[PDB]
Amino acid sequence: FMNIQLISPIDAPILRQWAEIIHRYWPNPSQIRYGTPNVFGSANLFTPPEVLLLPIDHQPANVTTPTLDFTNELTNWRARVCELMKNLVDNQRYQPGW
Amino acid sequence: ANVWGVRLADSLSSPTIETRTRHYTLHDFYSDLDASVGKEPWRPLRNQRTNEIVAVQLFRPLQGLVFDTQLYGFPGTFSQWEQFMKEKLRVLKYEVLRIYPISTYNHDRVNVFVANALVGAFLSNQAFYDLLPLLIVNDTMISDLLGTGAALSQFFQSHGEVLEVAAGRKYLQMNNYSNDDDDPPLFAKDLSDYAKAFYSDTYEVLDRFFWTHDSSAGVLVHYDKPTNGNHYILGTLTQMVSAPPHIINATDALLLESCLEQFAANVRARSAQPVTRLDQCYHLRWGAQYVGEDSLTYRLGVLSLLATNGYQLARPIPKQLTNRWLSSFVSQVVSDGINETPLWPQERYVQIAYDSPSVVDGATQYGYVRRNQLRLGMRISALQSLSDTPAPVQWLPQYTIDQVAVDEGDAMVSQLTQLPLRPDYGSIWIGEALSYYVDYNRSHRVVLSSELPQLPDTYFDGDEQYGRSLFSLARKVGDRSLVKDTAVLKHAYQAIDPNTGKEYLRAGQSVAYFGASAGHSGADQPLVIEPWMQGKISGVPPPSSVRQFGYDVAKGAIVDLARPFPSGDYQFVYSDVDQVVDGHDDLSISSGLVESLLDSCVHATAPGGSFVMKINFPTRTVWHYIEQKILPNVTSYMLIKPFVTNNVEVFFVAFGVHQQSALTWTSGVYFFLVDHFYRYETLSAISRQLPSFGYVDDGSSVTGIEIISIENPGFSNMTQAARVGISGLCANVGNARKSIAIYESHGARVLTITSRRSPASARRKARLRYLPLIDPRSLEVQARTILPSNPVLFDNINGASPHVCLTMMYNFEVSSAVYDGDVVLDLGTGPEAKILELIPSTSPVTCVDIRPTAQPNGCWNVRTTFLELDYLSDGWITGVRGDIVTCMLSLGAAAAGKSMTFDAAFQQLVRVLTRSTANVLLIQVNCPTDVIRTIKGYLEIDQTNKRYKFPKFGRDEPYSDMDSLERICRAAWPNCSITWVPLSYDLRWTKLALLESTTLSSASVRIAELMYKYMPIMRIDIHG
Amino acid sequence: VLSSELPQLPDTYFDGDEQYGRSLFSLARKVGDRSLVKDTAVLKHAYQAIDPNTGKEYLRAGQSVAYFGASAGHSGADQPLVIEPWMQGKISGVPPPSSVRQFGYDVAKGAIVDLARPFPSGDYQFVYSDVDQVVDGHDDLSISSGLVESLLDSCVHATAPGGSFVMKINFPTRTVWHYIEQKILPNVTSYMLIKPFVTNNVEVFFVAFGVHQQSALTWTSGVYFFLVDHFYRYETLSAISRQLPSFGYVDDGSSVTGIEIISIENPGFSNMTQAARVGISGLCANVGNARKSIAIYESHGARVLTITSRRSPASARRKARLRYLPLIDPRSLEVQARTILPSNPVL
Amino acid sequence: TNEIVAVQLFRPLQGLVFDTQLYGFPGTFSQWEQFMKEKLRVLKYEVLRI
Ligand SMILES: C[S@@+](CC[C@H](N)C(=O)[O-])C[C@H]1O[C@@H](n2cnc3c(N)ncnc32)[C@H](O)[C@@H]1O
Ligand SMILES: C[S@@+](CC[C@H](N)C(=O)[O-])C[C@H]1O[C@@H](n2cnc3c(N)ncnc32)[C@H](O)[C@@H]1O
Ligand SMILES: C[S@@+](CC[C@H](N)C(=O)[O-])C[C@H]1O[C@@H](n2cnc3c(N)ncnc32)[C@H](O)[C@@H]1O
Repeated sequence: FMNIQLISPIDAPILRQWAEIIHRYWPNPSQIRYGTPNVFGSANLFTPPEVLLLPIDHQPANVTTPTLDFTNELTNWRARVCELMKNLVDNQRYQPGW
Repeated sequence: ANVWGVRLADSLSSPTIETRTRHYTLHDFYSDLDASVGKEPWRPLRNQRTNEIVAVQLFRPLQGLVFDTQLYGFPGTFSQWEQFMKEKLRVLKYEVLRIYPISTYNHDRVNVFVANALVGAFLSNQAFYDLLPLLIVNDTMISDLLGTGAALSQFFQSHGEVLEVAAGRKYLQMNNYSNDDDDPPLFAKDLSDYAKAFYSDTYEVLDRFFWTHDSSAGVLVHYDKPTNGNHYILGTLTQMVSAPPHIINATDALLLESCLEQFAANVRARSAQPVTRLDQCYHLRWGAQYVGEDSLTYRLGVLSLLATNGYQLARPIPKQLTNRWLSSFVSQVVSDGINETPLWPQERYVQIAYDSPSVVDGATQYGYVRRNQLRLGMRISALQSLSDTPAPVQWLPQYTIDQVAVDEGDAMVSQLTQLPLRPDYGSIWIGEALSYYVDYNRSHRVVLSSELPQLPDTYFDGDEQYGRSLFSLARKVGDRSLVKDTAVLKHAYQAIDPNTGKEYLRAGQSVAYFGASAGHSGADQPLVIEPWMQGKISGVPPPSSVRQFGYDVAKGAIVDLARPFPSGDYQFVYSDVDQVVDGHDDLSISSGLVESLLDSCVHATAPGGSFVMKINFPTRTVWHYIEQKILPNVTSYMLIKPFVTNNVEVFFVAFGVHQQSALTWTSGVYFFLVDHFYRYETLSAISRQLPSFGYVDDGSSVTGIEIISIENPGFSNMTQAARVGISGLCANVGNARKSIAIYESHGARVLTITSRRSPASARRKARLRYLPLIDPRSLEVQARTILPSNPVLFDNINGASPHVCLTMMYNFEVSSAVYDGDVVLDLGTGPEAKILELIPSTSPVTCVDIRPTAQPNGCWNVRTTFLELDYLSDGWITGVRGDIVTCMLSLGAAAAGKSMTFDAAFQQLVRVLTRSTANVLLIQVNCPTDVIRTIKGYLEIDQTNKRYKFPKFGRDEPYSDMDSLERICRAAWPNCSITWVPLSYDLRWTKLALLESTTLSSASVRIAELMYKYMPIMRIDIHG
Repeated sequence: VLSSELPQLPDTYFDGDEQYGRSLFSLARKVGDRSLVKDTAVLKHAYQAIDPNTGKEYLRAGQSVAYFGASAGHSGADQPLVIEPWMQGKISGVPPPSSVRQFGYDVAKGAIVDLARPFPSGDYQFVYSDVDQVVDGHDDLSISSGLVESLLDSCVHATAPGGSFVMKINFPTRTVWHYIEQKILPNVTSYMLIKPFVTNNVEVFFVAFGVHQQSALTWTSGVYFFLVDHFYRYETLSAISRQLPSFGYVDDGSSVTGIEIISIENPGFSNMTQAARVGISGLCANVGNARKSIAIYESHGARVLTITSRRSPASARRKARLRYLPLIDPRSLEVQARTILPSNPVL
Repeated sequence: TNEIVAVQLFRPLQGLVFDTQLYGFPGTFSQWEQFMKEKLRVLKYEVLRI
């Protein structure tokens, strides 16, 4: 898994491309910068003060009337998972009874 | 040298002239926004092994492609892709021209961030209309984006005098990109987000901003001439996967790509062409508390600092980068090894040394410090990469004054050999068969049959069969029987009869053939029959009809040729039947079978005709039987020898059968048989000392091949051990031809040296006392890639030249003349002394040529003396002590150089040799011995002006006769014993040419003998 | 003449501006193969020599020559490109030799040796050497001159007397002249030193004929005139090359020579205004009667014309001549109703 | 027919003791030897990294 060369595409193309999807499309960490250390100086340690850590990306919104669109890393992740599972179910040798 | 992979020492360079920047205006944006066929804002990248477009590098107007690839939905093929881009950018062009009139907005600068974000939003259909008022800039580029009020966080957002902006997509991936080993690396610049570049105006405000901001992955600065103003770049935590053995993250890939690009730029600096930027290195600024020592980010920071200072890589980089090359470079940089350079990566500022050639301090106000403390001892020059060769090239050594012990070099070469391998053998002897003939004369001598020699008794032994089978397996021919038959017929149709005057054999002959064999990879007959019938030999007339008999016919009949059989009477009959098949491996039954074949071939001859008989094993009983029975019934005869394979078999040809006469054997036939048997003995003694056909070599053989293979990292002065090993190989080789090859083997730059040993080399190794050492400079300069080949034992496939063969003849004469434990002296060796491989080990030498030598001074067991004082002159030979003087292939050269006659040159030589203390002497003289045939293409004489005119060498020399030479010798000494040594018909000189692993010839050794008869060597003993 | 009277290199030779001028001229001068053109020139001027002893000439056919300083890569065969046409007689001012062997650091069909101190080889009747003092010399005139002396020693001892040799000299200094006058000229029948001129540098060739005969030869006033002409030629052409812009420059207007364009628009048939006439006349006063080319084309929905020409120091002198800026007759541009497609500008 | 129907093996690949289904080689000789060259090059990079 750490070395993508050791998965051969002839034997394991599905596992190789799922590994590539994990290596490239997994969500990135970000920060939000809460608080103030002027009064009640920050108790953050091993991090700088006035910062939080978030395991997913965060851009802030620009409007106050929210609607639906399709541009963020979580919907991208769901799209890639559904894309690999449709590449898996389209193959007939893996489910010959269907 | 090196840090962890070798960098190019002894030089460092950097570009000098930097281009002045150009503001990007609206007319330039329109001209880039439409795509001309001459220039367009995308350049295609292509695969190396297939020449297929697999990636696209992007440029200035389309660089805001930060969204996911699914949001755009490009087609996968490059032509459809670029057509789609041209159409959609033309739509965007019409939109922006509908917004802004060109005639009033021609000469105002446009905003780069808004331009890139506008292209990226229009390609993604993400409400680009609120960017159009921000396209024309005012009061600076950055403050409009700071103090703007349009809310769009997909591209930029302000934090108060610090603008952040998501850069993305320097490269673009196509569908056919498949992470192949020749695909170009993209350095993680094809993802959605690899970094977040934070722009501002002052680095103090940037450093105050990064107090509360994290610095986990580490930030990167640029400090030379940034893209759109002074800024930092913070990479995210995404990975690069298109490099197989190890995975690196984003800022690692950015620093690696810019370090390799600066390593590219340091080589191509020519001090007159300008570059767009003096250094592209990043020099990480805050993350060094998180990435520490021996990590890859730290080591690439070290290499980034070295690239900024202006070092060069020891091995050349390609024009287009490949994943294998990138993998090999990073695998070289993560290894063991200390930082040998004094340059250490700092944190406060990027430092440059005192004598670094970079001039980046003058074109930059903030960032660089000329540190006067540390210095770099290497000189300033560019890189000079020599052009590689596919074939291995010859090397010659040059020696030094230092010296070590012999056993140390023997131990080092035993460490460095790859000697247990199987070399390709080659071929001992190439060409057509040599022909040795003798015929009966009435007036020579009558001799008895018991006086003629026979086979040696040690003939069927294991070593003798080994030598004959080795020579027969290594000697390369076409058809043995065809070459033998052409030789015997061309020497058979030369005979004339004493009764009439014409000849014996004529056209329309009605011949018979005995001993026919079918398989010859052609027709099912011997291959001489149809060309001899069609007259293609052109030294023969064609016969009338050919019938073939023997055990293995295909178009004849099978009989037993011993006792008779129903057939006709044939006017000529040729026999090829041997005494090996029917004879049961003993000389008595073999001789009786010879007698029976002679009886049948005499009774089947149709009298008034001729026959040819082959004899494998000529013994005394065979000679006695043929002398008693055949010779009184034969008019005349001849016995000849075609020489293709080393054996004692001869041919017997008799002419004019069934007439009563009196014929015996002659002294010329006796001389021919002695020469034949001694030739067999010498060549068998040579063939029993060679290794086998398909051997592997272990080092114990007296002749063979040996190699070493030691490695050399980049440009480096090689150590003591490598020099000792190569010099020990040179002392083991002894001035044969030496070929080298430099090539990368399994991730290591290594060179090999391939040459051969000889018994003459072992004699030279026995000559010397201390092992001398070579000058390694001629190998240290080499920066090529010399691809090797598989080793062979006999390298010369075209054969030896007749000058070389003549030289080996004179060398055998010298080595036969010189005894053991005797002082000698030579006239005219050259830069190397070949006579050191000729004289024995205990015999001291003092040679002289007009040219300075290359053999080393000192380190010998016995006395050797080298001096250069024009030996033909006078006043030097008084102190010189010697017993025999040798002048080989140099007296005529000195006579031609002085432009004087050969008699006067020889007289001056004998006048200066009268003062010496020698008593025996042999020198090479230019004298016609036989009548002149003026050899075409190798020695064309001048009869009038008496010159030689060698066409292969372009030289000519005077000569005179042996009468005049003997006259001056007897005028010099009254008691001198003049003699003329004959040539070697018995090939006794071939020892030095075969044991030193050289395929000789056939035609060139014929030409070498016929050249030796026109310039022999005389020997003078002044006493007796 | 004495050897001390002959000139040498200027001391301001390895400076930044001098290297800039030489690298600019070498990057801009367009050729085929440098070594091929140099070798054709030196052989055509070498086979014209006649000897004073006999009457024919020095060099003839069937010569058995040697080659020093061989390089492999020339985008052709793996040898210098003069060898096989000179062997086949394609030059047609030369006779062909008998055999050519090639030595040097970068051979492909020869052997690698160090040409400074001797080495095992034969004796060649002619020998042409290029070994240069840049690679092995460590960027100083003392070691360069000593390496010249060592190459002269090796090339004299490897000459097979009664023959000739050709030596190149990159850096002809007083020590080199003194050494060759003391050692080589008493052992040489006659000589010539020539110069093929392809790249702006001070390197010359030395050709000597008839080695290893005792005679008395010195330098002459004609050689002195040739050396003065050579060094002053280098000085003038370097002074010219140090005033040009660089190879791939962008132009900002501060350069004394270069190119400049303007691009003003003209809607249909119209008498152009005062400002366009002033601008085009100012460009004409800045150009100063060089060739001027125009192009009329629609650019982004606007009919526009460009004017492309070049400036010179003579143009700056003419701009310094005059007092008031005169104005052109715009009629020859007002009549034009074509569509003249432009091209990219060249210098 | 002069058709490649079998392959004789030598010293480095002689430990092929498992069943043929466990390996899954392609049937044609050219694709087979190309697959072997690629996968042995991967093994070469692994052992040289060790
Ligand atoms: C003479 S060589 C072949 C030479 C071959 N025909 C050529 O000239 O190219 C060997 C042949 O001699 C034949 N042979 C040997 N002893 C014989 C015998 N006693 N009678 C007849 N044929 C014999 C064998 O049948 C064998 O084919
Ligand atoms: C072709 S070689 C012969 C030596 C060697 N066997 C060879 O074949 O190279 C000619 C040699 O004769 C020497 N020689 C010619 N004339 C000479 C002279 N007058 N005094 C001393 N040596 C001379 C030269 O030094 C040269 O090495
Ligand atoms: C003489 S110049 C260039 C010659 C030019 N390439 C030609 O083909 O005529 C430099 C070349 O000489 C070669 N060379 C051989 N021996 C040399 C030496 N002792 N000193 C300097 N260069 C030497 C180097 O390998 C280098 O490629």
